[PDB]
Amino acid sequence: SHMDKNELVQKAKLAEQAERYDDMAACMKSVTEQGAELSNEERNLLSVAYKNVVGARRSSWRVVSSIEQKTEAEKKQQMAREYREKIETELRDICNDVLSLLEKFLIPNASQAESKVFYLKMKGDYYRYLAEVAAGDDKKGIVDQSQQAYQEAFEISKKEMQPTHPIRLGLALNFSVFYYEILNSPEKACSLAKTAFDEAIAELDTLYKDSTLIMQLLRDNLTLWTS
Amino acid sequence: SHMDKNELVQKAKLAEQAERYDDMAACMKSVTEQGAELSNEERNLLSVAYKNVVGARRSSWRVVSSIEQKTAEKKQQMAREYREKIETELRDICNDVLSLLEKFLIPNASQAESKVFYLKMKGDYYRYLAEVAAGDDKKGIVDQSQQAYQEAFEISKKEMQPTHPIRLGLALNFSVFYYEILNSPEKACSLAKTAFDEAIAELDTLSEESYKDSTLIMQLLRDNLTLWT
Amino acid sequence: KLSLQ
Amino acid sequence: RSLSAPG
Repeated sequence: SHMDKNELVQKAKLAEQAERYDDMAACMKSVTEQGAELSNEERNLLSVAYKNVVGARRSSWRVVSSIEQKTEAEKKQQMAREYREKIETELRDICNDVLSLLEKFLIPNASQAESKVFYLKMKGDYYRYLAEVAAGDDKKGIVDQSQQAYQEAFEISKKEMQPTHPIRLGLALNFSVFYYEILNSPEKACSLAKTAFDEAIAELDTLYKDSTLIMQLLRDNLTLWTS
Repeated sequence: SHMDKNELVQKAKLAEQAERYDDMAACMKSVTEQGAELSNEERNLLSVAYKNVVGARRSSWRVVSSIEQKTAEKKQQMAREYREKIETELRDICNDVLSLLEKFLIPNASQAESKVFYLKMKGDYYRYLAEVAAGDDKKGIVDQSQQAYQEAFEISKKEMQPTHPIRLGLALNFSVFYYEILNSPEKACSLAKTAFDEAIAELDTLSEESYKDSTLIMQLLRDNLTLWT
Repeated sequence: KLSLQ
Repeated sequence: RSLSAPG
């Protein structure tokens, strides 16, 4: 009556093909706000597009943040500092948009356990991104929001999913990286990774392509972290 | 006295590293507008950044334009409108650059190497505008492209080695103009081959600093000739 | 260092 | 399409 969701979706797919991820995200944001549950396709369009869109700002944030530190020259360092801060603001606006879709529309309207974990994982992911750039006083509470989301995702997957399931494994991977990069807790990190790795291999005979990829990443991480 | 050009340049390099080309271009636009001639570094920064920035819109324009032709009525309109959004961003970019070129860059170029670089670029961006021109505006845009390339072409023939990358890039882009815009394959191939052949005939006396770049263009010149025949 | 693709 | 010069 008031708007057209099927045409927004077509426009997201077309934005995708055109490699226009902001355009893309804005369609998927508008689609999520119509309030109906997202099919597996539309969920993926949402994820891919906010992944690309935030991922460019994170990538950029790093490059400019490293250049800021590698110049402990005063005036060129202030330029980099200000340019970093521009980048964080764009980053935060993105994270805030997604977290709102998550908490308001997506999580509460997820009917199956597979999707509830997918969205809670994503909740923790985007809180995590926010914690990568948090200033002192706000950092603690943002980190906690990340952790609680991942935890609540973690437990649902342990009860409701196979340990070889890619989403459970993606959750395990991202959750370990949280512990390692955010909390600076390598023992909890490696243990979470290994435990979730080991349990997957122990049913690697049941399955494949999707799960293996994550298992590889889990492994490369463990390797890097023990050093 | 009023603004800071050296800091704009640093900020362009930092935008570049951060892979933020729209940001980048806006620094190099502001730097060109200070009115002083651009060093070879700044020149490249200007070119790289407008190249990336327009190149995304062109790429995008194609993908959406092909989907428009390969289609029923309502999804074709959506593509038609998305195409038009994309052209408007494209035109604004081309317009900004062509203005820097014609107003600031070309008339303040003191060496023949730079006059050709900028005139080539002039034709390039007129050419991009012709790739998306509607019927009535197309003709005059094409002409603007051609005249710029022509005037670049002639200065290079008199003042530059045929192995020089900029002369060869000019030769390449000018042939592609003839082939893709004017639909004139005989002028295209002839221009390419002639400029190819003359380069190989001095491939002996090829400098380290200008070797990777010349060869690469010679390769492209060839791949093109191959495709076109 | 490596989160989900 | 045809190929053009790179920056």
